[PDB]
Amino acid sequence: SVIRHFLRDDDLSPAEQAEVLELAAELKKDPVSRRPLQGPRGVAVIFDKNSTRTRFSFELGIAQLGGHAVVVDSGSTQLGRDETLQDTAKVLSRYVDAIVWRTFGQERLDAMASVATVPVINALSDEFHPCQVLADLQTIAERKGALRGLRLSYFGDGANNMAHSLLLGGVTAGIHVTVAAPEGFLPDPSVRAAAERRAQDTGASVTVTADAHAAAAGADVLVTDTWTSMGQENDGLDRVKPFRPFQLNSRLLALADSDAIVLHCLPAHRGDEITDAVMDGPASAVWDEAENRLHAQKALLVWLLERS
Amino acid sequence: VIRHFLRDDDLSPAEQAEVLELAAELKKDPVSRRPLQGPRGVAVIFDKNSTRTRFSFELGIAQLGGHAVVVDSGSTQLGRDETLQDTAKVLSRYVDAIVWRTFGQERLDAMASVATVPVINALSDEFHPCQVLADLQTIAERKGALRGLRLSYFGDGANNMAHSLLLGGVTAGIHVTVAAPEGFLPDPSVRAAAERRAQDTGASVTVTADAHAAAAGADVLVTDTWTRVKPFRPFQLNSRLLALADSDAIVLHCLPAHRGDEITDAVMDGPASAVWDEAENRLHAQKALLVWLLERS
Amino acid sequence: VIRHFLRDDDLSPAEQAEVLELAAELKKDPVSRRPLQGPRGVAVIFDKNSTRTRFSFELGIAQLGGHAVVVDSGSTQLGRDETLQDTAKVLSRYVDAIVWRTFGQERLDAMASVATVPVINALSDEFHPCQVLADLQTIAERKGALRGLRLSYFGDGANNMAHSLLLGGVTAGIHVTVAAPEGFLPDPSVRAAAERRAQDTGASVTVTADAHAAAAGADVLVTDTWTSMGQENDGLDRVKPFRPFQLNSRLLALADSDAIVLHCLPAHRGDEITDAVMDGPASAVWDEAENRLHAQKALLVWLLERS
Ligand SMILES: Cc1sc(N)nc1-c1ccccc1
Ligand SMILES: Cc1sc(N)nc1-c1ccccc1
Repeated sequence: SVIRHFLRDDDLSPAEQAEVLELAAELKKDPVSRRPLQGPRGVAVIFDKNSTRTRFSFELGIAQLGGHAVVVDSGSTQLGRDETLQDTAKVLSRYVDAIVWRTFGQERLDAMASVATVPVINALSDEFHPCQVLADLQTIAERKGALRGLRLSYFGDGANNMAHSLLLGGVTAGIHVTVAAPEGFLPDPSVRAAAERRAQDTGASVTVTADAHAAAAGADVLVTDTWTSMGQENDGLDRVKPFRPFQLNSRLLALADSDAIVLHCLPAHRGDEITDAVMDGPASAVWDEAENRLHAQKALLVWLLERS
Repeated sequence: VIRHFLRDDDLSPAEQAEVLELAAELKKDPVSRRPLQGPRGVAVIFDKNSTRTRFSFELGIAQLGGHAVVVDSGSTQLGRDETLQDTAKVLSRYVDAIVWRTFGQERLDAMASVATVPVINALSDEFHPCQVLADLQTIAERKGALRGLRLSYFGDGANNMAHSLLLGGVTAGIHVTVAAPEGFLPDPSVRAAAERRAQDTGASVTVTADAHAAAAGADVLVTDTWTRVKPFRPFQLNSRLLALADSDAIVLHCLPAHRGDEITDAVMDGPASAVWDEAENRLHAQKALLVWLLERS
Repeated sequence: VIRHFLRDDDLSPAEQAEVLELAAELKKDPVSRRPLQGPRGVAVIFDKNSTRTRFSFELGIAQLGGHAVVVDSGSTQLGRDETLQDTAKVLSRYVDAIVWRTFGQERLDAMASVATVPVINALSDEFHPCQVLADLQTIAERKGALRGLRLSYFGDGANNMAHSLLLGGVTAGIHVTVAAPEGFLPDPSVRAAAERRAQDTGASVTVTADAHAAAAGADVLVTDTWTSMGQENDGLDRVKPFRPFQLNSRLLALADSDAIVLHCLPAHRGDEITDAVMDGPASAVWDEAENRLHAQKALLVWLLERS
């Protein structure tokens, strides 16, 4: 079999993504019913930059599949410094059945996947956050049923990993995705083109706008994220002024559908991209969304392992 | 309805007796209780590393069938990247209990007010309640009933072990004496809570600078590292002091020991020392506490 | 009697063969042995981190049914805050074995003098005995019986791999040659221990600066990095002395036509070994890396049974 990897949301076809999301719902109901890693077999969970929350969901999820996660955090020498990335991948492939990697540039993930003989999963990268969006789609389906035809709007920095993955993963599910962002902070053109092509196959659409009011109107799902990642704190820009009109606050939420829900990948900077009232309010699904990282990532691993 | 264990008096006398009985049962049959089978997760978070505390909690959770997710001090501090309240809400979706080594008590209180799973103080600035459960297990297995015994702690009477031996000790019915120099005495709120609890159990609280009188007739003698050190040398737990205790007295020390400061080679390697059994019982007593908290939450 | 594994000759020739046979059995059936079911604990302690060593031990212990408790250098170094003997006595109450990566051999000896459970040297300044068990497992599966094979090691002849290939090699009956420049030769105590063990096994010890001669007719060619991190500030040019000992295609061509090449990794390609050799048909480095898992599990099973 071809080894399957999951480095970006569109690595799954629409039918494959539906299979993974249905498995996520099954695993939420019966969390120890799938044991492909019984043994235990190993899975590498490697952090070029620590993310303690990604650590909880993957370490526990792997264990609930019967496996043993070997967790490497940024205390270790960064992968590729002491030894070529290719050499490390060949050794890892002798010890583990899958490699979960949080890293920076997408080309590093691509390189690992080209040489490893086990599935490689992007746990979080500069360009994409596909496991978060699987958990988001699971959360939306829990609350609203069929995903096809829903309207989702994302607000804030339109070129970050969540904007890119909501575009790609959302249209793969048949969701009409809107990115509301200031000029200068718009989605990468190759990601946007990929999302537009995928939307053709599912009946979805891609919209990019600077009009936050228009993006909120009629939306079923509103999403935001922090405006600035750690790498961007020294980029020289004022990263508050451009985004203030895109804050997810009660006024924005009241423009959406009466049954709209609110998502946010965490961590949240309350008072910047989202207000306490919205985050702690009845439309917020952020805590269920965080829980579903555990279930959606287990489903993905089960699915990749059985295909590889 | 969620029970937490942040200080020794969080357990009533009757509840503490239940936990210590369970600790004895688990020492005999260490994999007979599997409330975390699955595995279910337990968070084990250190704001400052304590390797001894990691071993005992991590293995204990595994022997309950669970998986400990261990976060060492290297990682960004809990509460730096998001509110402790938001962290507690997310942790409560991934794990069945939160074991936390932090500094100030108000951080523990903040986590426990929000988390919907039990929170356990692994070790803090003000209290070390899990160590005192292990100490009480050790005393019981060597002397039987705890009620009425005399325990004396020597040295820094302001630290977490002095506070927890006062509260946990009087909760078990033990007459507790802290022997300490004048600048290093128990916190007055802790001392008062121990005096009140002592009225329920028949116990008592004494604080003195007279190490000789603290040692005379003691059944259990305890010390701890002293951290500038001249004030503690008269409270050194040495052979002279131990010679004053009741026959078959036992010496405890939470470790690590600095041999030649707070305790001598002769006392620590001698026949009264129960320091190695004490260390082993961190594993059993902490497992018992988790089983008990999980059942009531 | 508690059995420890601090240096390669801690096993007799017969005992080493038992461990290597077990390593082959565990490679075939990796979860058939569960001496640590429970789980029981095993301490895995790193005075200096080695992520690649952690993976093999942590997974191997789990596949024996146990739980590895890992301590790395972010914690207070063992010995600083209490005696090593006190720490050994407490660890012995929590775990069934102690795996330790540390520096001088006296530290390992101190731990093992008091521990009531097996102590295993995961990697130290003087020896790397678990790696050589994995090397011997690899040689055996590529060449068959070990007795009488000719193995040559190239590079820094005073490092942990040279010492362990000497001791573990002659324990298996292998004729071991160390090819190294003057000033970088095996420790005399280690060389003498290997010479004495070789008399029991029919093996031999050779130390030479003639890299050509060491490669000629060799069945196994081995190298390692020329510098450990603790040596970077030692004041020596640690490149020019070792260039003649590079494991390159010209050197490999001198060996037996069926020769294999070993390297404990990570490799610095272009220094001690070239891409052509690393990636060519004689290289066994990836199987070697895998066999760390199996050989270490076999060692643990064997020590636990005897302790
Ligand atoms: C994933 C990482 S990161 C590092 N310093 N080493 C490794 C590694 C792990 C297993 C095998 C080889 C290298
Ligand atoms: C292995 C290490 S490292 C450190 N600072 N303490 C310990 C330790 C662990 C368990 C018991 C006693 C000490």
